[PDB]
Amino acid sequence: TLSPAQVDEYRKNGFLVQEHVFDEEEIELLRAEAAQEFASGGERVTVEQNTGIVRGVHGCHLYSEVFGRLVRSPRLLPIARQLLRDDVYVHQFKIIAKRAFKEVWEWHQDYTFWHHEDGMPAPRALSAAIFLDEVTEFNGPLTFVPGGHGIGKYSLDVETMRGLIERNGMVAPKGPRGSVLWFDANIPHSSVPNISPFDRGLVLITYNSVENKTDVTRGTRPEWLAARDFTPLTALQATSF
Amino acid sequence: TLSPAQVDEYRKNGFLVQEHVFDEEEIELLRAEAAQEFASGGERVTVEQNTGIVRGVHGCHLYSEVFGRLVRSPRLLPIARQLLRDDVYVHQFKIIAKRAFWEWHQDYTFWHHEDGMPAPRALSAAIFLDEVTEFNGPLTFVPGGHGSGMIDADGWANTLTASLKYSLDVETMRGLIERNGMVAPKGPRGSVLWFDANIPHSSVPNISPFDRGLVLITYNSVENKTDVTRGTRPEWLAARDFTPLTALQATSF
Ligand SMILES: O=C(O)CCC(=O)C(=O)O
Ligand SMILES: O=C(O)CCC(=O)C(=O)O
Ligand code: PRO
Ligand code: PRO
Ligand SMILES: [Fe+3]
Ligand SMILES: [Fe+3]
Repeated sequence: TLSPAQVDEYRKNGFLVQEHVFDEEEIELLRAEAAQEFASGGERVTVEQNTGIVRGVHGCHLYSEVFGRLVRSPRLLPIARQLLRDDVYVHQFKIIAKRAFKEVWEWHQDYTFWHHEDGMPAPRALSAAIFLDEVTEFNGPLTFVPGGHGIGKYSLDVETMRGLIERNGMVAPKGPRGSVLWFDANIPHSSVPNISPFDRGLVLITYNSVENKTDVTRGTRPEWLAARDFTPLTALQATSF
Repeated sequence: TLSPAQVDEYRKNGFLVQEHVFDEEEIELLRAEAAQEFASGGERVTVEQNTGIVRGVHGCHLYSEVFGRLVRSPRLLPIARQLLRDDVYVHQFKIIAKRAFWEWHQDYTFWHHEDGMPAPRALSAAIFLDEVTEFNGPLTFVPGGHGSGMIDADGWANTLTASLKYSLDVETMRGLIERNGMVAPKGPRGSVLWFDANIPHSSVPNISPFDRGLVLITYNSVENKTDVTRGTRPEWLAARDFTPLTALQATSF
């Protein structure tokens, strides 16, 4: 679990980075497994329009043994329970390929899209972005308005951003391969394009509160984008095998 | 004049920043004159291909007295001469609007094919009308990538596409960057970024909600004058008058 000093950097800033949570052997396992999901997700892999290039794949924690364990990991599941003062469930899971010379980019709040088109009641959620590769200034890093979480499609306009940014600034947190970037479901952020010539990968996991579940009433999206099964997640039945 | 350390740095990396060359009042005059040039520039204002968004205005030094003086500034002209080892003239002038919310290229490549520049004995001076940060689309360079070795010598729709023109492929850049890195020089308002005609570079979009301005002056060596028989563009993009630039006399007016 996070120190109280880490919990309060997260409460203050709206995001937090822990470095080298995962080692190179575990990351490489995640990279190989992401390649299998790319090669055999069907409708679950997103492709570009006028190009044949793969940008992402979703839902893998429900079709892959490895990713099912990943989301129940002691380096993830506890921190998400702690931070959300609850038991939690995965709202969505994806693997993003930030391709060299990049996609859709506008400043947003995640909560907004979930609230309307899936049915989240409150911003009682977060995301853990696992860095499969080093995040630098030049490979399109997630970029935040720190403190920002406190709202002729769901993108924040320049007039509101103008004000939000004059007060708070902007940060593009960096980090080595194997870092985790935890960020609030109501922090405003944007993806810069990758002007480096090197592809970059991410695993993005959204933990939602159980008390805070979806209302199936409103939902439009298939299970691999928005989750139907709200069973609390627990650590793997504990074993010497 | 640049110190000997600054010249060597320019020659090694292909670029150099000088901070606070122009004071605040100076920048405001340039800003206000730039806004005039955008409102009156007519066919000299350039617009994005699909969207009609205003990107720049060209050749303003031939039409505005402030800008005609600017290219002769004792803050610029002597450095241009120093670095090029010659009399110089203005090959092109633009004002760029990097709007709130691209391709790796070498400037010289375009100038050689379209304007008849016989060699990369030219440079540009980028005057920061606003702070350059990591978030407002700084010009980004491969240090040392302008060296004569660095890249081995050489489609219709591509050439008609502004953002694609004479752009380096990802395979060329992959090699360049592994070995050399990328660097995005930052600076305060009023800084000047000098960069080589042959240095590979790119500009990320501006994701800040603030517009950002830049005055870009390309100086060329007189001995490296453009071959006018190979020129295809109007004077306000590629100059054909090669009068050596001379210092402003210091006077009471
Ligand atoms: O795929 C991307 O580039 C951005 C992912 C993201 O920002 C999100 O959904 O939270
Ligand atoms: O800042 C820009 O829009 C690109 C400028 C540039 O690449 C140049 O003219 O040398
Ligand atoms: O699909 C999702 O859940 C994310 C939320 C913001 C936009 N797309
Ligand atoms: O128009 C020009 O002269 C510059 C040269 C490279 C791209 N645009
Ligand atoms: Fe997002
Ligand atoms: Fe250029």
